Amino acid sequence: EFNILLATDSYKVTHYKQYPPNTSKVYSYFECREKKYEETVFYGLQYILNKYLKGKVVTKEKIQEAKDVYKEHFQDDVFNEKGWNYILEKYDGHLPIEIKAVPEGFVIPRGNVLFTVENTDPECYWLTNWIETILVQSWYPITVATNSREQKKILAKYLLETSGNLDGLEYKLHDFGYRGVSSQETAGIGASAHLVNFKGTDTVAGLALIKKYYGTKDPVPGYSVPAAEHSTITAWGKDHEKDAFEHIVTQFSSVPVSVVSDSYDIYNACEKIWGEDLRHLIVSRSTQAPLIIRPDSGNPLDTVLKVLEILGKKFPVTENSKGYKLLPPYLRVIQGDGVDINTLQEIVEGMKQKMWSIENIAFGSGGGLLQKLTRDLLNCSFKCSYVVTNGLGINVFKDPVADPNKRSKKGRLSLHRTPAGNFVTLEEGKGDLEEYGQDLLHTVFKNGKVTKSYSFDEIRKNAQLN
Amino acid sequence: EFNILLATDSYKVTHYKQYPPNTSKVYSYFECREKKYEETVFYGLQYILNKYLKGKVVTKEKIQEAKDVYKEHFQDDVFNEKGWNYILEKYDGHLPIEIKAVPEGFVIPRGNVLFTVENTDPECYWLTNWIETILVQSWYPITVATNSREQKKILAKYLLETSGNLDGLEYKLHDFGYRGVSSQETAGIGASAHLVNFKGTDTVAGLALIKKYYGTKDPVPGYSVPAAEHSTITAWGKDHEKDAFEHIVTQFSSVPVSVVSDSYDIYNACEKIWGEDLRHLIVSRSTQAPLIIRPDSGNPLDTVLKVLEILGKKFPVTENSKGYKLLPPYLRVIQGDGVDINTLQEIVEGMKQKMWSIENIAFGSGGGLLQKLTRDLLNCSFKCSYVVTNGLGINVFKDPVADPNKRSKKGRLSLHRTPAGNFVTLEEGKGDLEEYGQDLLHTVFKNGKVTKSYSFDEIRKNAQLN
Ligand SMILES: O=P(O)(O)OC[C@H]1O[C@H](OP(=O)(O)OP(=O)(O)O)[C@H](O)[C@@H]1O
Ligand SMILES: O=P(O)(O)OC[C@H]1O[C@H](OP(=O)(O)OP(=O)(O)O)[C@H](O)[C@@H]1O
Repeated sequence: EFNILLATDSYKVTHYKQYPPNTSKVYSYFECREKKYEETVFYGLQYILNKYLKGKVVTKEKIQEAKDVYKEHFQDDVFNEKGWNYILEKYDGHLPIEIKAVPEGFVIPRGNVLFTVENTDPECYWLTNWIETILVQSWYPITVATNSREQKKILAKYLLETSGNLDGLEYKLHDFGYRGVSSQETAGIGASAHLVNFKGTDTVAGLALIKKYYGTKDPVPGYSVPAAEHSTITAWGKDHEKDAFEHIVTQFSSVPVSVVSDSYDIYNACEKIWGEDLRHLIVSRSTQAPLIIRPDSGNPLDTVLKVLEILGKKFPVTENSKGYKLLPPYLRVIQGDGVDINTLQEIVEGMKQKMWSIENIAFGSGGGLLQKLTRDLLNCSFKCSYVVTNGLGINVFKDPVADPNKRSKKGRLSLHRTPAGNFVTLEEGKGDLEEYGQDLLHTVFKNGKVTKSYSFDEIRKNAQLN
Repeated sequence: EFNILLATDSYKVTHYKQYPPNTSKVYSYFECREKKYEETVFYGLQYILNKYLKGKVVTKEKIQEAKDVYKEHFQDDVFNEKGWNYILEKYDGHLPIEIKAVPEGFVIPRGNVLFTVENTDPECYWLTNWIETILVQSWYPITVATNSREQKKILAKYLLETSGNLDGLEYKLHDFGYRGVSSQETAGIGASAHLVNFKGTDTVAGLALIKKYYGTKDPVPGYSVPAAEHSTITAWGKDHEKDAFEHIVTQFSSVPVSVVSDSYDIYNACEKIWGEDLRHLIVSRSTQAPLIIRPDSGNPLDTVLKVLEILGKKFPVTENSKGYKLLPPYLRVIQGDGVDINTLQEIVEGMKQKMWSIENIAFGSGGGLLQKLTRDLLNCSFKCSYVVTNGLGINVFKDPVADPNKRSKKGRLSLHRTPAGNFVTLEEGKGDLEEYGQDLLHTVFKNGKVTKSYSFDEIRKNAQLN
């Protein structure tokens, strides 16, 4: 069972002895500090609130467990047993904390407050930053959701330019990241963050998380199709790639099927096997059930172009109203190797220059989508901005001399729409002047209860492209 | 409840209809493919076997749950209900799988078999590659352990050169990665992997994982010390940094204490506050209770060197037996900002050139230690190498034309010691010839049971530096 007393950075166990005496309030905030990612999707907090923070999170046994561990960990009894016991006795183990957050799915420019944390009981001044560690981990679903949306922007731009519409955009970037992430829990979190923007996923874990923590009107938030891997092709033996190909497309004749084609020779597979030997099984396919040829090696741009070049000469290629080449509806290509935001841009641009419609191509991304991201990409940061000491509120901040970018905000914070319809974070409690509209930060957690939640449908709506 | 039927890549649900008819055996292996990072620490499989793979992992409820999810996920009844029911009825939900692996903590050159997977029942040919996704996630603890060890190699080289010994090496790289990782589960896995090489950690989750899945003779595998953060300094107010400093060091006067000193001006804090105003509280401290000054901004190397020069002028610096400058034992520095394998090397080399002993410095790493790593850093891959179809064993492999590095191994595999005492992976069942010694892989999993285990003490011993 999870223990919140053991879910913090070790040194935070010693911080209750470090704050100024007579401190009754610690007030902190999360932002993606200003530095290619000018706006961020806020997503993932509701998961953390429900799974880890809500209800009775302190028990008699959990306090003793923590006390025993930290005694050995520090070689000293520094642990605040008395502080945690107070929470157990007075609030039945419910956290006297208030969390206010911008609605999930909201797209917010960098350098704005996204959520705030404060203690609601003066005895628990130390608790605000105790939970920094668990809350800051929201950086990940935020960053995955943001990076995924930015890739959608690129896909949208090129799809619209090369085809004149956005049909099937929500299926142009497929999550292949399950094996390439660091854990089962990460897989589910990351997969769900991608599903804010897209509907194609192989990371099943993401579906259960959305169902449990967010909810959607549809039975499932994400979908997939039958697909081959190298084991299902190579198990037939090198001399029998054609038989493997034939068997798989015949098995999945009435649904879309993706078939990895680079086991031995991708260019041979497209020209000779797909383009000649088994052509008759491809041209007879439905528009609802295309063959999706999947290269999986070589230079991503060069390989996609060569594959399209080969297929264009073996199958009846048309030219759409924008003047771009289009494969027949029963045949498509998915690039699922070496795909990240940079190579995605590189491929669609190379395709456009060679006059190929983005209709022809879909993308798959694993590590690039769910793993090759850090807390530093969006400068995700949690800092104390306000304390009450001796009954007086003081605006607090860091401002390192050698890095002005690390300067933090002062005082009590609020988020507002500007008259031109942008966003502004007001500092030093200036939001109380009512010069702007309503504070966009809403109480989502208070004293052990989740007070406002959003469905996954609402989140998708909020995170739409312009 | 974790459901193994929902813990695979979506397309693997469709693979039982893709293998050649009358396939009785699927045999696959894991390696870190060849072409820094020339050898890998094998760590983390035991965790996966115990948490996810062992015992009764199939129930009737879990089969129905998966059936209903995949029905909506594929918009089709492609899920292998009968295959999974067979396992439940015949084996009481235990996986008919055998896994052979190198001992954990073992240091193996790239391009060698690390573990193999095969089905023990002909009916369950499809199960071998079903569990690929779960098992491939071992890339992460392997990569953390390996990258951590490579950093220890760098630290050892410079500590030995500047001081003449390796005292306290195991405390020179501290885990700060809790908030910087993608999930709670990743935090535990990654922290445990770092603890294979070092003993300092702030990521508490790592302790419980080790004690549950590996075990150590000591009460805890990892330790920490009291330390300040920006909130516990800045809360005092801009004009009261000295008061913050004084309070914290006097509260923790008998243990080591780390104090972040860059809230407003790092060079002012070192020269005027530590070096003048509070010098009397530093020079009185025990050798077992040093002040550890923590810069946290600016250029990592330039800041460390400037901090050291400042302290050198305010404090009684000595010269060690190797001719390098050494701060008094009550005074140390920790650089915990922007630390990864590359910048660690830069700092210790830069220190050496300015004649500063590595005794003076410790490092902390967060994202660089536990997050900024991917599956392709060590080329971690899981591939089928051998199948039995129509009673005949067939050597299986991929060899893509445009990437010869992606070529996989053929047939039944075994790991051996060479006459010169190195490692060799023999292919095509050639290990049966016994021209080398016995196969060095052990059966670690068979038919739902963990059959071989290693304590965390064994692993640490296996993974030590030469
Ligand atoms: O973007 P990524 O994180 O790489 O994930 C996508 C890739 O992962 C799989 O490769 P596989 O597991 O066979 O690894 P390998 O290609 O390195 O052998 C799959 O064949 C995709 O090409
Ligand atoms: O190696 P990393 O992943 O950066 O983690 C380590 C850093 O994290 C903490 O800063 P904080 O959480 O305040 O982040 P910030 O300095 O970017 O605000 C700490 O002060 C370290 O500098």
